[PDB]
Amino acid sequence: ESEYGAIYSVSGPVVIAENMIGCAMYELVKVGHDNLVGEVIRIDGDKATIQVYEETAGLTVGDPVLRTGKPLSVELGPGLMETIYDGIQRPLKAIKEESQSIYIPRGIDTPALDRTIKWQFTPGKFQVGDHISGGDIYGSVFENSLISSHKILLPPRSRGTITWIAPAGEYTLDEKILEVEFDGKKSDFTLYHTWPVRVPRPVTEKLSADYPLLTGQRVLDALFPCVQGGTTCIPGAFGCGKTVISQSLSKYSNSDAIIYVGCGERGNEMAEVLMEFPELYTEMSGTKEPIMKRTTLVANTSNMPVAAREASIYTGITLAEYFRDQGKNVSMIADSSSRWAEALREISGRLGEMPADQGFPAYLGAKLASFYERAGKAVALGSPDRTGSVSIVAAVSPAGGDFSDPVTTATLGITQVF
Amino acid sequence: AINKKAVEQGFNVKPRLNYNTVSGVNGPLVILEKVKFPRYNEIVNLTLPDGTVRQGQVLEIRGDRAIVQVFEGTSGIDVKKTTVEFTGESLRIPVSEDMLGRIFDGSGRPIDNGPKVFAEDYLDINGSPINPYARIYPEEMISTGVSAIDTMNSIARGQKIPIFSASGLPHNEIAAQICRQAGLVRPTENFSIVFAAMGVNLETARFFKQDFEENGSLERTSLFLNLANDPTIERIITPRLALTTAEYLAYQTERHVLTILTDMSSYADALREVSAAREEVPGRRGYPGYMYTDLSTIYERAGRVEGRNGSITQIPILTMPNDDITHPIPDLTGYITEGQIFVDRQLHNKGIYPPINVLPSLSRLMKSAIGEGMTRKDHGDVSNQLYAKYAIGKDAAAMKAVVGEEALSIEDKLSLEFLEKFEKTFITQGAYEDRTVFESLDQAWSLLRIYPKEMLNRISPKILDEFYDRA
Amino acid sequence: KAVEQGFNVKPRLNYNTVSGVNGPLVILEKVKFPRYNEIVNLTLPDGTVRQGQVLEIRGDRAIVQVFEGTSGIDVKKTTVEFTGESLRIPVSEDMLGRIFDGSGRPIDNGPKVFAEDYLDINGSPINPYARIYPEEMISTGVSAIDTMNSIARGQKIPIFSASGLPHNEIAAQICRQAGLVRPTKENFSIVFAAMGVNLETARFFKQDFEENGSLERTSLFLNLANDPTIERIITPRLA
Amino acid sequence: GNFKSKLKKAMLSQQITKSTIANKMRLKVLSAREQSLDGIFEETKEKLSGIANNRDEYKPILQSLIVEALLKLLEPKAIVKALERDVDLIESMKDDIMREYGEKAQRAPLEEIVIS
Amino acid sequence: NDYLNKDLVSGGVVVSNASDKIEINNTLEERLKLLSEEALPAIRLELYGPSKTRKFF
Ligand SMILES: Nc1ncnc2c1ncn2[C@@H]1O[C@H](COP(=O)(O)OP(=O)(O)O)[C@@H](O)[C@H]1O
Ligand SMILES: [Mg+2]
Repeated sequence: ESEYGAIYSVSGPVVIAENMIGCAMYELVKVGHDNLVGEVIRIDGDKATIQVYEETAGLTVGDPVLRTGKPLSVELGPGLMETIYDGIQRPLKAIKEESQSIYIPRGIDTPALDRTIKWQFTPGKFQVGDHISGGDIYGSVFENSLISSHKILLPPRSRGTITWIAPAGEYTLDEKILEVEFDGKKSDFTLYHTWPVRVPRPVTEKLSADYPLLTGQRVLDALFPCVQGGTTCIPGAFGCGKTVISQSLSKYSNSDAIIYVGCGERGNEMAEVLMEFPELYTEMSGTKEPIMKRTTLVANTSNMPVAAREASIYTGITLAEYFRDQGKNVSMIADSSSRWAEALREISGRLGEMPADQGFPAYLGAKLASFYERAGKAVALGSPDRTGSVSIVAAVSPAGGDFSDPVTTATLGITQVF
Repeated sequence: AINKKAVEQGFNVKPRLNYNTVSGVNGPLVILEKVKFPRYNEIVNLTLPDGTVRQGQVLEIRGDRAIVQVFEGTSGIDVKKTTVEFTGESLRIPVSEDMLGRIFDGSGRPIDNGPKVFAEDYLDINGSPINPYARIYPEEMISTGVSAIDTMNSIARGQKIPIFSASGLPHNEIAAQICRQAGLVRPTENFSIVFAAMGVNLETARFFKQDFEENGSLERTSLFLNLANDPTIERIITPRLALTTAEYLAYQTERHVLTILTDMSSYADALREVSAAREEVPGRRGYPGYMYTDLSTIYERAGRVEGRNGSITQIPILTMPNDDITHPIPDLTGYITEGQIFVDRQLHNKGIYPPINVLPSLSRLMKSAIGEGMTRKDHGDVSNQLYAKYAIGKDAAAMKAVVGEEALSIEDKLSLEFLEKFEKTFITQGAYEDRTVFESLDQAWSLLRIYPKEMLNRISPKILDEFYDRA
Repeated sequence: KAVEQGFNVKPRLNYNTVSGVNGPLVILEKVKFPRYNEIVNLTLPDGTVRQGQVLEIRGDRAIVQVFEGTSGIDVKKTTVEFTGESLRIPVSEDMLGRIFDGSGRPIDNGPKVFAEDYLDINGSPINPYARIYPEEMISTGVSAIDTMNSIARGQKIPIFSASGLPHNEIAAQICRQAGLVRPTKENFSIVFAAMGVNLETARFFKQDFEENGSLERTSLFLNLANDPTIERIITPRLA
Repeated sequence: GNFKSKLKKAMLSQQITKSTIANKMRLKVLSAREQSLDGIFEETKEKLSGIANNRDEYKPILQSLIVEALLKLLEPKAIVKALERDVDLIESMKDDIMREYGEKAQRAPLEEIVIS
Repeated sequence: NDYLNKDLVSGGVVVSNASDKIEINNTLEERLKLLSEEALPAIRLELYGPSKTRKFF
């Protein structure tokens, strides 16, 4: 009850809720009787403006709004590869079995990672009584033949001495795997942890990227090469090949993992990825194995809730960063970032904010620059020492095919490959 | 079985609140005050002083205030005596298999002089986004009969591919031809046609009705007719009443639906009108900034789904203002849709029919629908080579415009010959001529035989051995 | 001395009367004698402290721009303490050879600055009568500048560039080769502020200062593209 | 050309090592100065604790602090959080605090003081 | 005192707020008019039974 405000206004994706004293900016809330996920983006006395990541049709004035007290976060652990999510880290396959429908039910709460699967956990170099800091690899699970050792990292910003560590065996995600005491208070850690999507995951050191990202395209490899840990943009009109370049890079690049974000783009593009990747094989591990085994998809189709587009992007990069923390070279494909900018523009319009160039919010360029700064080659936070990289490859969809678009102008200012 | 018994809870009476509390009328929009628990996307019935009932959609709710867009207009509505009844639901359409062979207003009211649709269900016209995991990638090629489409812009069943045209071009004839001759390249029956008309002139409606009636497909066609003189805002729901019908026929009745959405440009005009009433920050050339998402909610209602043997193939028809493909309507449509058939005014003036310019055209699902086991193994190479040679011929014609014919190379003259023969033989087809994709790929090789085999650099050497000399 | 007035304790009012948060701005409602341009410290529910600048005052209402962003701020448990001064930076000649945030916090793992003074970051416009007209040419080494666009010591001349263009290399070359055409009888000290730059841009500048031995003469104020945006409004004034 | 570039890189490595050693020495001096200052402040903290533990010498200071805070607030009614050691000492001086605030603020005496 | 039209109303009430600007026409005729439209799919199922061509819902 104390955490329950009431809907006051609803307009498109934007819901203003009243009696919301105690809500924090960019805090996650559950709007309505279906518990639609949303984030607070404005506080005005007791009234909080919320961007809802689901369809708001049918929301009534007076409906309950729960304050979760947490930001938007992703669950990180075994069970991310071969999975397709929806933008707020919901498994679309699961949604399909539970809902038993061809649509995505409104406000459906399903765990990000499968709590039924049992993972073959094997401990690490750390033993009871040792000191463990954030990012330390204290175990490893066998996720699939391609990700043969999914390393269990202590969550960042966690410390203490290992009071208890589980033995080798099969554990579900909810089973306790570690227990660490810091100041007499003992913290229980499992095979997975949550991380906010709007705070980049820490690294020990960001390194200079010097190894090529071999996309398999002669023109890109030869004339305009990208490096592992680099940032690229692909501006073009419709029918130019932004989605085919992205998918070719996903299929054939030398990256150990792929995070493909279908941000505000065709559902059919996600259907063909799901159909084709299981039939394409890679030799990075030394044996033929489907590339789907080392790819994750984050799909927010163009007709899915617009406000979720941003979430999807922030989800994708976070997942990418997570895998970079394991010493892998990840490429995260944002197809398209112009759709995320358009979602921000729509939310800004519903908010009555002063428009910047071409109607976009004045904070768009800063958001893009911050998002692209999350790419790079880095030394993981904990021990043992391991180096990873995140390469962001972003398709830009300039309005009318004109590279004077504000999104293209900001991205070309940010990225290193054009 | 007893699945349909879930229809229960339809036996329930829900009294409705009547509000004599209109506060203002601003164009398409009417403001209601003192509303009790307003519901965001609700549908309301405004009874006017003269007794006629219009419908409106709650666009915004704020405390006790509700903003309603009235589809049939706000002329004749007055702050003083108009009443508004709140139904407590979103706009729904009554759906049954009996909608086929019926003609409805742009708002869904039958205009056959027939009965109301005896509903088998009430479906929310906004529908829901299909789960991307639940989709099937379209790979079954539909033979449209047109060689400009079937050889080079191969349409797959379940594809959403508009026709980009202009005011005077024969896009209606091309769409009617496709509806008349469409069918699988490898069949294993007929398409059910759902036709939505937004702001079309009476001539277009008469033409399409006559063409469906002659072809015998009216018995399985459902028409939603909003005319050029019908309410403008109503056009915002006409494509959703149609698609909601298609989704019912395709995904719940296992039919294969071909959806024609004529003049999406008038839909965009109505969207711009509503945006202007809303006092919104207009987008490029005045259209709303959210027009991309609004169009996506229409175009993305197509394709195939797992475990269901129906499909929806959309063919929106889209008039380009000033023939400009960079206009927001065609530009956004091309970013949302899986290809475009480009009807060209320059080809139309030159007497060619169908005046389809293949260079600005695309079929994003052709790369998967064509090939060895699906069409013939020459198809993808023969289309790529045709595109390359057609572009070279256009360049050579432009060059000839300056330096004259005498200065052209041998390859440029071969490309000019190819250009004329390609446009006046392969592109040109009868308004009632249907060509098999194997007949069109035999016409393509004859054009490609104008050139030495060593100039066909885009056709793989194994395909050029098997099919170049063939004869 | 003047520094002797620093031996004074001035308690601060801690308000806890935040009434709105929209973007960079926090509105605080029941201030007692709000002061224009004053710096305030917002303690968040999490406990982290951020800094803000009073952009406007009206009776008991104050509008504060938070340099580090307003994420995580709520109206209930967020407190705001009013310092009573504007934004002052500590300044010693030991700043040379050091690296700081866009807010002036050391990031070289060294200690805070042992101030010789706290100088308002807004400075004061120089008396136009006290100004000298610059006439000492600086050999930048670059013929396109020295021979056709010759820079005088004391001149303000930016580099109008665009993206994908080598404006960082040109500026580094200028800093590397700059000197008087006719020396008076010493190397420039360098103050480098970076606003919203990449990590590799900052790394390039820092390592090129390493290579030429000019880093001991350099104070860097690095606000990178992953740092708060509003903090860029103070970075160039602190530098 | 490659040889010349690599020799230049070696020279730059040498120079950078020299510069880094110098920078670490400078930071060592600065950190020693900072630690000296921190020791001074730690001794001051210990002395302040000692003075606060002397009740007779601590009472005037506590009254002055309370009156100063009240003069900054200028509220008719106030609350005072204090160490549980001082609650009894503060209770015996509420009237003095009220009168002193009234005179020093040239305003009517403080209406009410709660002790949290 | 504005009694309902007996030719059109067989029972029930029309309730309204004090100012008379918000009404609920809870009459038997109005309730039946509603049921005739929200209950149409159920009536069709009761009368003509399940449809043959519909496989999903
Ligand atoms: N590299 C390529 N090789 C072959 N065909 C391509 C290539 N890129 C694009 N195409 C063709 O053009 C179509 C349009 O490309 P697409 O990736 O959808 O572009 P965009 O994302 O810019 O709209 C593809 O579906 C395919 O038929
Ligand atoms: Mg794309």
